[PDB]
Amino acid sequence: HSHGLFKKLGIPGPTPLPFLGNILSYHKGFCMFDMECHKKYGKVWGFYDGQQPVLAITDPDMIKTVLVKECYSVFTNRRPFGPVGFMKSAISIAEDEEWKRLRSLLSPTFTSGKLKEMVPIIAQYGDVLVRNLRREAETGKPVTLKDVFGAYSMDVITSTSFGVNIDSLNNPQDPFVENTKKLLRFDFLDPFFLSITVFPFLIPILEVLNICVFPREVTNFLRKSVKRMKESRLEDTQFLQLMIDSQSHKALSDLELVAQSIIFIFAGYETTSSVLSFIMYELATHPDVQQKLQEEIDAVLPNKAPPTYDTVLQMEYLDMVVNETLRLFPIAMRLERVCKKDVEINGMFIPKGVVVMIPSYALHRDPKYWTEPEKFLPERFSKKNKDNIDPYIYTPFGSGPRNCIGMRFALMNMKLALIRVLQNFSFKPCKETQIPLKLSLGGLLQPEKPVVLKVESRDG
Ligand code: HEM
Ligand SMILES: COc1ccc([C@]2(c3ccc(F)c(-c4cccnc4)c3)N=C(N)N3CC(F)(F)CN=C32)cc1C
Repeated sequence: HSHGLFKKLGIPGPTPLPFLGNILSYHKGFCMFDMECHKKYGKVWGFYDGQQPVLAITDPDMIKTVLVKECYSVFTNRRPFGPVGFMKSAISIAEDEEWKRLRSLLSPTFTSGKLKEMVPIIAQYGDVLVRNLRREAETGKPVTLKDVFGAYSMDVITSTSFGVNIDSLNNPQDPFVENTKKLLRFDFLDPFFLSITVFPFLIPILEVLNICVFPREVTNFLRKSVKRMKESRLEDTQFLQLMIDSQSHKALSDLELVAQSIIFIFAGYETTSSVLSFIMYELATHPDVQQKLQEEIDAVLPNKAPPTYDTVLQMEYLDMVVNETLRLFPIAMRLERVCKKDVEINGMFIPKGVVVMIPSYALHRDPKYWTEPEKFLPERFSKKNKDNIDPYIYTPFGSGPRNCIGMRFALMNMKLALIRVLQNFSFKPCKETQIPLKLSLGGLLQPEKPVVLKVESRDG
């Protein structure tokens, strides 16, 4: 019942209730709680996720020490959630030297050179995305962005990792499509996870009953799906193909190889489509930003020319529109690290087992670093204004050795989708569009109502 930790230390924060802690304050969500705590407590504050003491830091020097400097020795592991089970072998969940092994062995997969070879693969789905969005625009009916971008994101992740050319939108009942679509992003403010946070003693009980956080139906499917394509489909000798090539400390396990595949699908599907939905909302509400972006795409690629690896990186304003969307809408919301030993960083003392939190959303909207944070201004990320942006304040893909391994991959496929979509179409606010768009009160950064926009074809 550790509740007098921040009182003894002299760190401010909200008054905790027995057993529950400060979970009642989450009725507004993770984002609204951090924004309110940052304004009344200041630079450093502490709260309780049931019985778990969580310390939040906002100083850039402290963030650098937690994420970059004292990473390998002190802040190596993330917060342990519900009954993970077999999936404990996944890069994002794995802790200590186990993670070090999986990081080094999976680092050459996300190289700049290997990303060039992945470019023509996701390019064929860019045409498919345009082909599918054409029929939805020809009708004149309102277009649901998450379904269109989701279907695109679904066939992009499956294609990069062994065959599966399957048109996800036109084939919604394919064994691969339907099962991978069931992989729902974990909401940590739902009744299940709230019970796990308040009662951590339930985790060993659920682990012995084989009750897993990840759905049993999909995990059993993907394990046998990966097993058959590795052998039965391609037995003849000449992300999955890159992993088979890798199969100091190697020894890649077949069970671990399955866990890594589920993670790339999980991180790929839900996140890419959610960011792509947020960006198109901002481009429709600001037609001047959309026109300027469409003028830049045509300047680099004349007469609807297909994009390439070197072409994507050349576009300045495209990067500015992506960066400003991720600024206003960081899908991660928070950056957490567990303190393993009693140490002190930049004067501030950190005990043991205390979850060190970095409130990305709150820091991304801090008036001390951003001029008019509520407003969407891509001009912040221009060659002249980019110097003013602190790399430890703006963290959409994190920082240090435990940062996003697929940040270059996610950016590449999102921009490639944006290029094709804006080359052939113009986006305008529909009759039932929420202006201003209000975020969900749950544990997921997504809109309250799905983003619906009227899509007009660029001269059919
Ligand atoms: C819009 C797209 C994405 C965003 C905004 C995003 C964001 C993040 C963030 C904020 C983290 C946490 C880093 C930290 O704790 O400091 C993270 C971790 C990670 N992301 Fe992404 N990510 C995205 C897409 C992806 C994709 C497509 C992949 C896979 C190809 C991926 C794989 C990972 C992995 C494996 C980690 C954990 C790294 C580790 O513990 O070593 N992410 N991502
Ligand atoms: C596939 O299912 C998941 C696996 C790991 C994590 C995540 C997580 C958190 C935040 C994130 F931002 C991402 C993420 C999302 C998209 C791409 N890459 C990483 C994953 N990874 C870890 N270690 N934890 C422990 C936690 F902090 F208690 C809660 N959330 C996470 C989240 C989910 C949904």
